[PDB]
Amino acid sequence: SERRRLYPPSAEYPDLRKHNNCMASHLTPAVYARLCDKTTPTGWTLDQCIQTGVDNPGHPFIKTVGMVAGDEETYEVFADLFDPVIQERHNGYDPRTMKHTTDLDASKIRSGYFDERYVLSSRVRTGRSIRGLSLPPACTRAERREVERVVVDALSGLKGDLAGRYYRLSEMTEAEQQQLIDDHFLFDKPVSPLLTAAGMARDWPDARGIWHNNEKSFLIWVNEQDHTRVISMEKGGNMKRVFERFCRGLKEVERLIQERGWEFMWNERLGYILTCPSNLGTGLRAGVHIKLPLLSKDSRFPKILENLRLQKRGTGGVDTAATGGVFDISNLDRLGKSEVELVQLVIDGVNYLIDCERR
Amino acid sequence: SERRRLYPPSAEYPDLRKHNNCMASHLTPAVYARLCDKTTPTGWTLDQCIQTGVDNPGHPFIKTVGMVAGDEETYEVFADLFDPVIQERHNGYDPRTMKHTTDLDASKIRSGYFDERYVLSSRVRTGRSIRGLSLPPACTRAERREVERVVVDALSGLKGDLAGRYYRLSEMTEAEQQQLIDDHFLFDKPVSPLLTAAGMARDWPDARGIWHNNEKSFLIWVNEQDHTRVISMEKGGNMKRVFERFCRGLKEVERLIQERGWEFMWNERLGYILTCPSNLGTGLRAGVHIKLPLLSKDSRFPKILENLRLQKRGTGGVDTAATGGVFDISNLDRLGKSEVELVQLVIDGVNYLIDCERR
Amino acid sequence: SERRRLYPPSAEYPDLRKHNNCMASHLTPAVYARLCDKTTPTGWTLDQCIQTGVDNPGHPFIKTVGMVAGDEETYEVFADLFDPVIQERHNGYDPRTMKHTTDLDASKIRSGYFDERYVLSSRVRTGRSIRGLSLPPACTRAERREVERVVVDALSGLKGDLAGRYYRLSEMTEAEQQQLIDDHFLFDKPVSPLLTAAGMARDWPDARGIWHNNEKSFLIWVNEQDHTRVISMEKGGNMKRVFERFCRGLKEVERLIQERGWEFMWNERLGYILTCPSNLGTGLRAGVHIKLPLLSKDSRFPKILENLRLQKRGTGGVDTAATGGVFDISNLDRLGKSEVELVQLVIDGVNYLIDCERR
Amino acid sequence: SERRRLYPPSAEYPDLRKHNNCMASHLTPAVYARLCDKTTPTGWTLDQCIQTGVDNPGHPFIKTVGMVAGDEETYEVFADLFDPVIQERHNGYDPRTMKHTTDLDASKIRSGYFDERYVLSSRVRTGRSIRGLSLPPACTRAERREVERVVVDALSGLKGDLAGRYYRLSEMTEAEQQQLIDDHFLFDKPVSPLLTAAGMARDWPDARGIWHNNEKSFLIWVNEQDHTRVISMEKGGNMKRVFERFCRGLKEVERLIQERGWEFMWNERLGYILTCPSNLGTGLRAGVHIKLPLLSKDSRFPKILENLRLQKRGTGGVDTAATGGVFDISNLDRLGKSEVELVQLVIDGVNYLIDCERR
Amino acid sequence: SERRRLYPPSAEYPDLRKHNNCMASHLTPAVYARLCDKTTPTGWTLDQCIQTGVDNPGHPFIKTVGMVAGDEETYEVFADLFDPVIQERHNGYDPRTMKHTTDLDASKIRSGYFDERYVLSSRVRTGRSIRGLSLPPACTRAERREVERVVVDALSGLKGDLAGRYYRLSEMTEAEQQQLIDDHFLFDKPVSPLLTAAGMARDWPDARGIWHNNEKSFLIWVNEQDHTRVISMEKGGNMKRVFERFCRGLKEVERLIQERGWEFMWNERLGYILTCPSNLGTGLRAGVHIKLPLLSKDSRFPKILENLRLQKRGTGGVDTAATGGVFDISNLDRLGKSEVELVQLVIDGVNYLIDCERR
Ligand SMILES: Nc1ncnc2c1ncn2[C@@H]1O[C@H](COP(=O)(O)OP(=O)(O)O)[C@@H](O)[C@H]1O
Ligand SMILES: Nc1ncnc2c1ncn2[C@@H]1O[C@H](COP(=O)(O)OP(=O)(O)O)[C@@H](O)[C@H]1O
Ligand SMILES: Nc1ncnc2c1ncn2[C@@H]1O[C@H](COP(=O)(O)OP(=O)(O)O)[C@@H](O)[C@H]1O
Ligand SMILES: Nc1ncnc2c1ncn2[C@@H]1O[C@H](COP(=O)(O)OP(=O)(O)O)[C@@H](O)[C@H]1O
Ligand SMILES: Nc1ncnc2c1ncn2[C@@H]1O[C@H](COP(=O)(O)OP(=O)(O)O)[C@@H](O)[C@H]1O
Ligand SMILES: CN(CC(=O)O)C(=N)N
Ligand SMILES: CN(CC(=O)O)C(=N)N
Ligand SMILES: CN(CC(=O)O)C(=N)N
Ligand SMILES: CN(CC(=O)O)C(=N)N
Ligand SMILES: CN(CC(=O)O)C(=N)N
Ligand SMILES: [Mg+2]
Ligand SMILES: [Mg+2]
Ligand SMILES: [Mg+2]
Ligand SMILES: [Mg+2]
Ligand SMILES: [Mg+2]
Repeated sequence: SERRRLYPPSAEYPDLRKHNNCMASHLTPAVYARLCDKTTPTGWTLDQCIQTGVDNPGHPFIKTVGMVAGDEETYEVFADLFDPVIQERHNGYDPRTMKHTTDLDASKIRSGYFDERYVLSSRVRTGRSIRGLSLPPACTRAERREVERVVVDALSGLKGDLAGRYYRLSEMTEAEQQQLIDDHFLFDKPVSPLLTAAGMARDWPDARGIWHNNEKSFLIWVNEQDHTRVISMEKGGNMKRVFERFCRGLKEVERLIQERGWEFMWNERLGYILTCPSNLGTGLRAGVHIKLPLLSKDSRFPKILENLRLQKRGTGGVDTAATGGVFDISNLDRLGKSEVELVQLVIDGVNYLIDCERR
Repeated sequence: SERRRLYPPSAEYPDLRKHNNCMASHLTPAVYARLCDKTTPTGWTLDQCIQTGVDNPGHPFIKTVGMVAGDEETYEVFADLFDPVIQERHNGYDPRTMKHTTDLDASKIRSGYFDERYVLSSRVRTGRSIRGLSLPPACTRAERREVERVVVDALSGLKGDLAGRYYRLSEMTEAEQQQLIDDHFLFDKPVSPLLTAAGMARDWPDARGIWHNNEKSFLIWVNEQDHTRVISMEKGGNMKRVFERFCRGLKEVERLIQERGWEFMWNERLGYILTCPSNLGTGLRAGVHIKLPLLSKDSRFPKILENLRLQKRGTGGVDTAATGGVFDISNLDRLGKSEVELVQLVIDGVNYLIDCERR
Repeated sequence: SERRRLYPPSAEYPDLRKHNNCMASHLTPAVYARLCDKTTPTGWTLDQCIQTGVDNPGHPFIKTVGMVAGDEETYEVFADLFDPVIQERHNGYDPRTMKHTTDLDASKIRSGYFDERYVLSSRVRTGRSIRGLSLPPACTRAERREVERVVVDALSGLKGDLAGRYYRLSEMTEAEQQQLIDDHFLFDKPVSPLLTAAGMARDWPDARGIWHNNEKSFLIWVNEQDHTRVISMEKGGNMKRVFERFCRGLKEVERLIQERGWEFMWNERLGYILTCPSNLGTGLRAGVHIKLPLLSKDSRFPKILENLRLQKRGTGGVDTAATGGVFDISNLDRLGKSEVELVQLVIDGVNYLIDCERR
Repeated sequence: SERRRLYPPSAEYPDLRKHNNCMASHLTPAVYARLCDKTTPTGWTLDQCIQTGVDNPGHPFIKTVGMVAGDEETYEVFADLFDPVIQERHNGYDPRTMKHTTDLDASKIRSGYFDERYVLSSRVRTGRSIRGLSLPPACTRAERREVERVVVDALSGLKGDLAGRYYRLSEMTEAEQQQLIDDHFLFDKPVSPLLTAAGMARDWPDARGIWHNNEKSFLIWVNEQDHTRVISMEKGGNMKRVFERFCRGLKEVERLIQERGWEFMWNERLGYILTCPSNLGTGLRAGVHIKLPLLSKDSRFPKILENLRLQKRGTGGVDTAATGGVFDISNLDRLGKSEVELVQLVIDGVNYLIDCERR
Repeated sequence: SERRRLYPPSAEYPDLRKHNNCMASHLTPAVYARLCDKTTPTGWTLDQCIQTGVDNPGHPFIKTVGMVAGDEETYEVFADLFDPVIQERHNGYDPRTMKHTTDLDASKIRSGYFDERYVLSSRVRTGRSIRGLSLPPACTRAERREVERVVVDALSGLKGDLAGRYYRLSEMTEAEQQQLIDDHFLFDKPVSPLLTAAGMARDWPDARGIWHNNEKSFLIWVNEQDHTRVISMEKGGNMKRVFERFCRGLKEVERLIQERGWEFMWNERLGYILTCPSNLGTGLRAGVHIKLPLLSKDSRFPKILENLRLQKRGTGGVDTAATGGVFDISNLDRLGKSEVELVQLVIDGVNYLIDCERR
C-alpha cells in the first residue's frame, strides 16, 4: 500500500565534511530536505544540481561553485540553495533583491591598448543559452541537435568580416582539432572530473562544433560547455578592437537568432542564464595572457589579484598550471556589473599590473 | 517515461516575416510560448486561433485581423494576444480598461435620408451568437444543428411585417440561391482562403440557411460566418426606415430567443461576442452602395475614407473590386461606439461624400 | 457533475445523402458511433478523417476516397471504417487478410519503350512518409520542419547523375515556380477544396520545396501533399530508363535516410503508409501523356480504361480537363501489386491503347 | 494542451556510426523507438542503459558491452535490447531460451596446481548484488549506504581463517590505499571513461571500502563497481586452494546475509544479476598472472586465446597494457557454464599455455 | 520527485530468529517482499496480519498461529502466506485444493453421554462473522456497533427455550461480570498479549456483550474476539443434548439473521471465515472439563493427546494452567471435517481417555 515509507532526506544527505566547494559551504540538512522532492518541469532534481560539487572536494587551481543548472527553471525551483551560492560567488550580490543591467556598447571603452611586450594576447568571451532547450548538463541528444541547428542556421546569415563557416567536430580530424587547441581556438574534449561529473560530456562529440570567421578573430563554440560561447581573439594588446568586434558580432548573432523566433534565455534578476553559476550575469570573461618574466617578479601576487578581482589561471586552460610565468589573468565576477564596466575593470587591472612590474 | 521532451515553443513559431495580418504584427515568441499550452474548456488552442492569419499574408482589398475565436472563453483564455489586436483593429479602444455600451434605439436617429440618385441601396447588418454553443470556426455538426433549431424556432414566432419562413440551403436550388446572391440577399458558398483556412466552411451546406420576411427587407443568415446575421435592406436611401426595422426586428428576435431559455453571448468589456475580432462590440456594419460616376470624381479617396472611418469594398462583397464606380462604403469600427452612434456617423460621412461630389 | 450528458453520436452524424465519396458509401451510423470517442495517440479523431469527404460530395473528374490519415496509427485505430474503403478503392484487396509485397527492381522490366510520336512524356512517381512524424493533414509546423530537415540532409548525400540542390518554395520567385509548374516539374499551391478541406494547405509555403537533379529527371517534392514524392521524368517514351532511374534513386534515398536513424513508415498489411488511402501500398503512379489526335479516335474510352485499370486525367493535373486530346493516362491501383508489376501493366495498357489507335 | 508533440524517437537516436561497442552493433532505430518510453519501476530508462556505450566508441585493450543495468528489472524491462547483446557477449547463449546452473563446490576440482615458475599469482573473483537495492550505476546515496551496512554487518559474523575487519575508504590514507592497490588488493578510484560515463563514480569515496581477512587471502570490495566483489588471492599457482577458500567464504557470506532477511539478486534465466552484462551468470573471473619471458615466446597469441576462451589483460588492471611479458590471463565467459566448469577450463587453458611455452 | 526510493522490503523484514509462532516458521523474505505492497480493499496490510505473531515468540501453554485476518479478502489477498499456515495448523488440509463441507445435524450423533463422575461439564462452541463488516482486529467503532445491532435485533426474534435478553458489558457491574466469568459464562477483558497485540481490545468494552437464554445453556458472545460466538453449555456429561441445543439455536440464529438481509461470511474453500486461522472451517470447539484425580493418572499424556487430535488447556481459559487435575480437553482441528464428525471424534476421544483412567 501507500503505508510504505521513503528513505528520510537525511539518509541521502551527502558526506561533505572534507569537501571545499562553495556548494558544501552552503548545503545544510534543512535545505536539502526542503528541496529533496521538488523538481523543474523537465525533471531536474536537486541531487543532479549538486552532484558535481559532491564528487569533487575542490579544484587544484581555483575555488569552484560545485553545482550546475539543468534549465532556466532550476534557478527558481532550487533558488533556496542557489541564491546564497550566487551571492558568495559574485562578491556581495544578492540575486533576489537587486537587478542586473547589461550594456554591450564598446563606444564607451577607454584606452583599451596594452603594452604588447607584456600581454601577448587579447581575448573576450561570453555565452548564450537558447530558451526552450535544456542546458548541456541535462540536455538530451535531440535538444542538443536542435540547439546546433538553430545556431548554425542563424550564424549562416552573418556577413562581412564576421563571415565564415561552421566546422562540426565529427568532421574535423584529430590533427586539425589538436592544432586549433594548441592555437587557443578550439575546445578540448571534456576529461576534467568537474565537467564529466556534471554530465556535460555525454554523447561526445555529437552535435558540437566551432564556427570561426576567416581570420579566426571571432569564434563560436557550439555545445561544448554552454549552448553558445562567443569569443573574440587577437594576438596582441588592443583590447578595444577585439572587444568592439566581440560586441558587434554578439549583436548580429542575437538579431539573426531572434529572426527565426528563438530567444536567448534571460531574466532581470540574473541576466543571461548559463550552466555554471560562476558565469551568471554577463558571462563575460575578458582577459589576456601575460609575458612571463615581466610579471614573474611578483611576491604578494594572490593578495593583489583578490584586491583587483582578477583570476589567475594557466596559459592552456583553467585546468592547467602557469609555467614560465605566462599567467592567464582574467576577471572574476560576471554578474551585477555590466560588460563595459567589467572590461574597463580588466583594462585598469592589467595596466596596474604592468605598472607594478618594476623590473 | 516522462523524461521525453516536447518540441520547444520556438520550434513551432510561425514564419510570419512576409505576412501582413494584424496578427503577425503582434505575435511575438514570448506570447506564443506563453499561450502554447493553454486552451479553452472546449479544446480551442492558440494555433487554431492564428491559423487563418498564418495562412494568409494579407487580403488584396482591405487589411485583415488574422485570427478567429472558437467560443466565448477564447477572448479571455487567449486575451494576451487578442487584446492588442482588438485595440489596433478598433482605433484606440483598450478591451481590458474601458467598457462597451450598446443602444439599439432608432428614435434618436437624425436625418437618415440620402440622395437616392447617389446611394441606390441602404442596408444595416449585425450578428449574434448563442451562449453554450461553439462558434462557427470550431462548432461541430451537432452544435451547428442546435444553433439552427434554436434560431428557427425562435424566429418562427415573429409576427407582422417581420413575418416569413426559413429556407434551408439544402432545399434551395442552384438557380434560386444564385438569384438571391445576385440580388444581394443570400450569402455565397465560402471559397475565399480567409474563410476556408479558419474552418468556417466545414460540412457545407449542412445546417445553414436564410430567413427573410415577405418583402425581404429583413433577413437572417443562419450558420454562414456567424451564428446569426440580422440584415435590414431597402433599395433606396432612407437609412432611417431600414435601421428602424433592423432594431425592431433585433429586439423581437432577442425576446423570442430568451423566451426559450437561451441567451446571446455577451460581456461588458466586449459586447456581443463574434468570431472575427473585426466584428466585436456591436457587429453593426451599416452602409450603402453608391452611384458610380457621381463619386467616381475622387482624387484622395483613401485619405478621406480613413479620416471618416469608412471602409470601401466592392458592390458584390468584400472579396470583390469596385467597377464602374459603385463603391460599397460602410463603417469600419464596431466596438466602443454604440449602434445609434455608428449609424449617425455613417449618415454624416456619406452625406459629406455626397457634398464633396462637386461635379 | 458528471451527470451531464453528451450529444449522442447520431446528433453528429454527417448528412451524406447527396455526397458520392467512397467514404459516404461506407460510413454507417453504427461505425460512426463506434469510433466517435476513439483517437490516435497524437489526437487524430474520426471526424478529422472524414471531414474532407464530408465537405466534397464528389470530384468533377474522378471518383475520390473522401478520407485522409493523420499518422500511422490512424489506419489501425480507425480501421473499422478504412478497411472497407481500401478494399473498394483497390479492386478486391482486403487490407486485413492478405499481405503486400514491394519489389523495386527494374531489371525485370520488359520492353519499356513507347512510340514517341504518341506518348510524348514518360513519368513515374511515388511517396514516402517518415516514421514518428505526423502526416501533412495533421502535422504541426515543427513536425513539418523536422521532415524537411531530415529529407534535405539525407538527400544532400546523393552523388552522380542523381545530384542536385534543394530549392525551398520560400526562396523561389513567382515566375520561377510558375515556369516549373508549366514545365510539369513543380507542384501548385493547394487551392482545390479536396486538399484545403483536409488541412494540407496550412502554413503554406512554409517548410515545403523541391529537390531536382541537374537534368531535372529526378525530383523530390517535400511537404506538398505527402512527406516525400519521388518523381522520375523524361520527355519521351522510354519508360524503362525513367523507371530505372526512379528505383535507383529511391534505393539511394532510403539508404541515406536510414543512415541517420530514421525509417520510412511501413507495415506488411499496407506497405508504405501515405495520407490519401488511394496511394496506399506502393504509392506508384507510373503513367504517360499521350498525343492528342492519335488517341482522340476513341468511342468507348471509359469502358476500355476501366477494363485496363487505367486512370484518365488531364495534362496539367488531376484537377484539370483533357483538351486537344492529350490524356494523362496512368495506373489506378497502388496496393496489392508490386511496383514492377504495376509498371509492366501500364506498359502493356498503353501499348494496347496505341495498337487500338487504328487511324 | 496535450496537442503538443514530443521529439520523435529518431530525433534522439544516437550517432553510433564510428562506435564499436557491442551495444552499437545491436541498437537499431526500431528497438530504440520501442523502448524509448518504457522504464523500470525505479526510473531507469533505456538512454541511461546505453549512455556508457554511446560515450565510448571502444576500449583500447578489449571489446566491451556498452550498457549497464540499473536494477534487476532492467534485464526484463529492456530485454529486447539486452538479450541479443548477452547472447553475443557470452558465445552462443540465448538468455531467453536456456537456463543457468550455478555450482560452487570445489570438491570436484582436479589438478589445480600450476608451475609456480610461470604463474606467480592465483586469484578468483565474483560479485553479488542485494535485492531491493539499486545497482551502483543508478543507486542513490542512501541505497549505497544501506548496501554497505548490510554487507558489513553480515560479514562481521565470519569466523576462523576467514576473519578480519572492514576498512572504509573514507578512513584509509592515500599511502595505505596506494600500497594496497600496488599490492593488487584494493581497487582504484574510477577514472576510466567507461566507468565514469556509466555513473559508477558518483559520491566517491562515500560508502565504499574493503574487508580483507588477516592474511588478505579473502577480500570483499564494497561499492566500487558492484554491490559485492568476493576475491580470493594467493601469490602462487595453487588454484585449488584459493578456489576452495573462495567458495567456502562465498557460502558463509551468503548464509550470514540471508540470516538478516536479505537475499542476493538472482533469476534462473540469468543467475546472479550484476551491472555490466559481461559479468552476468556466475560473475566468476578465475585467472592468473604469468611469468613474462616464458610466455613472451608467442606468435599467434590472440588466435589461441580466442580458441581457449581466455581474456588477456595487463598486470595492473584491464585498463593497462602488458609490459615485460606478464599477461593477466583470465576466463572470458561467465554465464551459462558453472563456476567449477569455468575454473576447470581456466586450469586446462593455462596448463596448455605452459605446455606451449616450448622455450 | 518520484526519484525518491522506498525502504527495501528486507529493511522491514521482522526479526523472527527466536520466535516460535507458526507464522515465523513460514514467513520468508520472498513472501514478505511479494505481499509488502498489497492490501485488502479495506486497507488491511500484511504487516498488520503478522504483527501479533511478531510480538509474541510463543505462548506458554499451546502452539499458536501468529496472524489474524482483517476481513474476508485477507484470506485471498494474502493467501500466499496464509495457505501454508492453514495447512500446517489443520493437519494435512490444503486450503487451495480441497473443499470444506459443514453439517450441523445432531440427529446423526451417537452415544453422546459421558461418565458424569469424570467429565463434570459439557460445552460446544463456534463463531460467525457478518459479511460486509470488518473483523474485530480491524473493525472500526461504527462497524462494531453495526455488528452488535445486527446480532441483537436478529437474536431478539428467538422463541422457546432459546429465549432471553442481551446484556451489554457497558451495563453489567464488575461483580456481575466477575460472577459470570467464574461461572464460565462470560468472557474476560482482553489482557493477554496475544490478543492486545492483534488489536482486538480497542475501545473496550464498547459495543460488546452477552446474550444468554434463561437457563444460560445457550450463550452468544458479541464482539469479544469474533463477531459471534455461539456456545451451548450444560454442567454434566450429556454432550448429545448440549450439541443438539447448540445446532438448533445456530440454525435459528442463521435464519433470523438472513431475514434482515445480512449473511454470514463463508466460502467453499474455507467455510465460515473467522479471525484467527485456528478457528477457520467450522469454528467448532466441542470439549469438556475433566475430574482431576481420575485423569491425574497419566504418564504419556501429550503423546496420546496428539494421537487423538485433542487440545489440553486449563479450567479457566487457554491462558491458564491446569491445577488439581481438571484438564479442559477439547478438539484441535476445526477445518476440513464437519461439525458432526468433530463432535463424534471428541466423544470417542474422551471416552477413550476415561477407559484409560485405569485407577
Ligand atoms: N587570453 C587568452 N588568450 C589566448 N587563449 C586563451 C585566453 N583565454 C583562454 N584561452 C584559451 O581557451 C581555452 C580554455 O579556456 P578556459 O581557460 O577554459 O576559459 P573559458 O572557460 O572562458 O573558455 C584554452 O585552449 C586557452 O588557450
Ligand atoms: N449596401 C448594400 N447594398 C446591397 N447589398 C449589400 C450591401 N452591403 C452588402 N451587401 C451584400 O452583402 C453580401 C456580402 O457583403 P459583405 O461585404 O460580406 O458584408 P458583410 O461582411 O457585412 O456581410 C454581398 O452579396 C452584397 O450584395
Ligand atoms: N505523365 C506526366 N508527364 C508530365 N507531367 C506530369 C505527368 N503526370 C503528372 N504530371 C505533372 O504533375 C503535376 C500534377 O500531377 P498530378 O496529376 O497531381 O499527379 P500526382 O498526384 O501523381 O502528382 C502537373 O503539373 C503535371 O504537369
Ligand atoms: N590474477 C591476478 N593476480 C593478482 N592481481 C590481480 C589479478 N587479477 C586482477 N588483479 C588485480 O585487480 C585489480 C583490477 O582488476 P581487474 O583487471 O579490474 O579485474 P576485475 O574486473 O575482475 O576486478 C588490479 O589492481 C590487479 O592488480
Ligand atoms: N468445557 C467447559 N466447561 C466450562 N467452561 C468452559 C469450558 N470450555 C471453556 N469454558 C469457558 O470458556 C472461557 C474461555 O475459554 P477458551 O479457552 O477461550 O475457549 P474458547 O477459545 O473456545 O472460548 C473460560 O472462562 C471457561 O470457563
Ligand atoms: C571552471 N568552472 C567554473 C566553476 O565551476 O567555478 C566550471 N564550471 N567548469
Ligand atoms: C472580412 N473579414 C473581416 C476580417 O477578418 O478582418 C473576415 N473575418 N472574413
Ligand atoms: C486526388 N486525390 C486522390 C483521392 O483522394 O482519391 C487526393 N487525395 N487529392
Ligand atoms: C571492463 N568492463 C566489462 C565490459 O564492460 O565489457 C566494465 N564493465 N568496466
Ligand atoms: C488462542 N488463540 C488461537 C491461536 O491463535 O492459535 C487465539 N487466536 N487467541
Ligand atoms: Mg573554458
Ligand atoms: Mg460577410
Ligand atoms: Mg499530384
Ligand atoms: Mg576490476
Ligand atoms: Mg476464547
